[PDB]
Parts: sequence; structure tokens; C-alpha cells
Amino acid sequence: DLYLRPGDSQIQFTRHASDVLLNLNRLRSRDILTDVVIVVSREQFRAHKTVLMACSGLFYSIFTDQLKRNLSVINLDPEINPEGFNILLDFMYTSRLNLREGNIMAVMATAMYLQMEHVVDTCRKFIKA
Amino acid sequence: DLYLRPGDSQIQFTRHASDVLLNLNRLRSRDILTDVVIVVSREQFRAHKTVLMACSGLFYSIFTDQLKRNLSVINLDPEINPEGFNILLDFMYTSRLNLREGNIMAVMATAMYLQMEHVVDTCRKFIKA
Ligand SMILES: [Cl-]
Ligand SMILES: [Cl-]
Repeated sequence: DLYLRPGDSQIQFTRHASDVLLNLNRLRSRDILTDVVIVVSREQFRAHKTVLMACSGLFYSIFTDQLKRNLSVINLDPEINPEGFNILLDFMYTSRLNLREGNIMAVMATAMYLQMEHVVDTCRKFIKA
Repeated sequence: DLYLRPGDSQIQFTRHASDVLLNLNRLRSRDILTDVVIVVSREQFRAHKTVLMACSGLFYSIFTDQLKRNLSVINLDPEINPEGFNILLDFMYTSRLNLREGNIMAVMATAMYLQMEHVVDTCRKFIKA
């Protein structure tokens, strides 16, 4: 629960990061302080820009551009499949990835588009088996 | 790095939550998408409202009030010590708590005011020894 480590006098909390993400997912479930809608083939997904930027290289690049920083709606490539995006948005807020035989190619394609390198790497590992 | 668990078919990522928090702290360091300033005895601290709400019962209560939701400046009780607040803001974004003999009473008092129950519990454990 707590531990100490070398070269650093601070107390380390093992559960804090998971608790923060859990509470951020609760905010999303309740639509509290969400500040962007992502549009994927007419499907709409509400989210927190900071969480998107902390998980996706695409969204990091988008919202660090001064012109795009304050946009409230982001339209993605119409070829992106909404189910794949939904799975990856859930992953962002949960650390849990719904990979199945029937969606892994779409999830991998969407994670490459979003620049989510650890999801892509994981997809390639499962494909190889 | 990855694991499976019962009652849930999804892949579990062990490092994701810590990576999200690390990237959120990077956004804070760069002042990217910060949306509130907390004022503590004339000292000013920039932060992300969603992270404050995910860590502090006080900030959760504040920003779920419709009148206070869009405030850009929050003034805290003038008796709160800025060093204690700084230590707890760092903890929110890092899972690391700078507890010392010389600050533990102030940090505990500030964590009670912010309603950060796991920090308070930890302070009481260290005090008892
Ligand atoms: Cl990733
Ligand atoms: Cl806490």
C-alpha cells in the first residue's frame, strides 16, 4: 500500500494512480467537466481533453496546437470504426482492453491512428499467437 | 505488464494508470490545459480541475456545484499553509508524498481540509510511530 525507495525520501502510494483513474472514469460516466465530443462515423463520445492527451499521441498533438486547443468537437477519419474507438476510450479510463478475435484488427488499426503505442504493441503480441 | 483476471475477459494493463498520471503531471509542468488557479495565502497554484476532483473531496464538492463549476480562481482558507498545499498538489499528480518531521502536522491539517482520506490516514500512522 505504501513503500519507500532509494534516492527519494518521499512516501510512495501504490494505489493512488489507479484511484485517480477510477475517479476520472466516474466523472466521465456522470458527464462531469467533460469538455470535448469526439465524432466517429456520426457516433459521439464525450471525454476529458486532458485524459485524451495523456493517452493518445494524436490528441496530444491536436490540443497543443493553439488553433485546435479550444475546439469542443473533433471529427476523426470517417474510416475509423466506432466500436474500436469505444473500446480504446474505455481503455484510456480503465487500463482494461476488450480484445477479441472479432475486433482485434479494428482495435489495432484505431490504436495506430490514435498513436497509442502500448495498445498497438499488445495487439501485435496477441496476433502473433 | 499485462495480466488476465476472472469474471472479466479484458486484458489488464499494470502500468497504464501510472503512465496517465505521469503524463498529466507533464501537462501541469508545461501549463497545458490547466483551467484553475488555487490561491493559498497569496501563493498561486495552477492545476487541472478534473485531477483536483479525482483526488480531493473538497474540490469534488466545489466543482459539482453549478455556481462554482466554471470558476477559474479558488481561494482557500487563509489559515492553510502554502507549503502543505504544494506538497499535496504534488502528491495528487505523482503518488509521492513529501512527509517530514517538520511538515507532517501541516500536511495532515491541509489534507483534512482538502478531504484526502488516504493521506490523512497515512499521516496518522507515521505520527503514531
Ligand atoms: Cl497505449
Ligand atoms: Cl488521498
